[PDB]
Amino acid sequence: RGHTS
Amino acid sequence: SSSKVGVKINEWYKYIRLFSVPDSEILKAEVEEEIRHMKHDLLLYYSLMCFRHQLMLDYLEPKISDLLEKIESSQTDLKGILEYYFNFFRGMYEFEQYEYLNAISFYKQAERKLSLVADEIERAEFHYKVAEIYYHMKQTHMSMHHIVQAIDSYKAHENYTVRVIQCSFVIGLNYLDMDYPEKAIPHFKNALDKAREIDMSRLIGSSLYNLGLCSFAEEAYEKASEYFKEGIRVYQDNGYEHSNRILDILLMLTKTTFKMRNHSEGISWCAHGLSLSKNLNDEIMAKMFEFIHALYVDNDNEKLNSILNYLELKSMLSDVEDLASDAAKYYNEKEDHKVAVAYYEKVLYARKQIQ
Repeated sequence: RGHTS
Repeated sequence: SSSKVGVKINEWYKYIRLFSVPDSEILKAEVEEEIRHMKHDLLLYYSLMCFRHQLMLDYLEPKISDLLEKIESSQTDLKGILEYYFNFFRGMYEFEQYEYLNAISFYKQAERKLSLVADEIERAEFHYKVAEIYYHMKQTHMSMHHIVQAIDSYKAHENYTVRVIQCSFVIGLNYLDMDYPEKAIPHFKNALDKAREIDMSRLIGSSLYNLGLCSFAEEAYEKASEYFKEGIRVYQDNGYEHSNRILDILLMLTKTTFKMRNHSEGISWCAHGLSLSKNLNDEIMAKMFEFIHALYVDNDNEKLNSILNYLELKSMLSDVEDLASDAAKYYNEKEDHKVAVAYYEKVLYARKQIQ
């Protein structure tokens, strides 16, 4: 997954 | 003066959502001085805020279980918006512990009492955290439904730049999950520019990482490795050497260097990530570096399926699909179409499970 911070 | 302190807890929450640390510490000290000479479940509200405050601190600079003990102690006969804060904050914590089933259960219980929430900003917080866990679960349509509500409320207000940058992350990442990288680059770039405005190193590195995911989707592997290298630099040059999310960047660089047929650098990068993952005690990210090693080094397929099953029992079917995509493509390029068939079938299984 990507960074949804 | 129980209402006076509950009002100050409300202000404490407001400064927490604004990412204003000095104000949050001021109001934590003010409230704590009131708790000593005070007449309720206000002590839970105070504890709930001490919990939320801790989540903000951990996010800004990387125990908590003692605060969970005071939260989980004597939660008999909950009602009102205190029950909402309870389920919402416990869901945020469960999300931070890779507990997706529990975090979704708590988020849905917080959703039932959402009409009790009057502040549009607080509802924007709920909508953003729900869209976040829905993107991680690749419920793309549901995540988009919540993220547009949240970002509209945030953008209507001022000084919520941090939360708006995270909303840009979620929006672009859902476009990327729909095979629209050129639609995701504008949002990630916009968030990057605003990330260097407030000089938020963590957000800058995360913007570099998401943009590198865009170059990875377009098979511009060099530009992806450039984003991944600079994101690793930004993370490990600004006090984020031991933040778990840096593994997501190292891991992508490990795929990218491996896809560029640079076997030696990929060997070193997979080693860097496996070691740091064991150091930060993250079994999830560790087994995901184990997949890339067992696939791109010694072609250990039983290990690949063991990891894929492990990742499924954690309800992380998204990462299951990504890894089976890596293996099916790699074995297809090596003319090993039998095992490439098997892993393409697992991509199909994961996609159906996500529905």
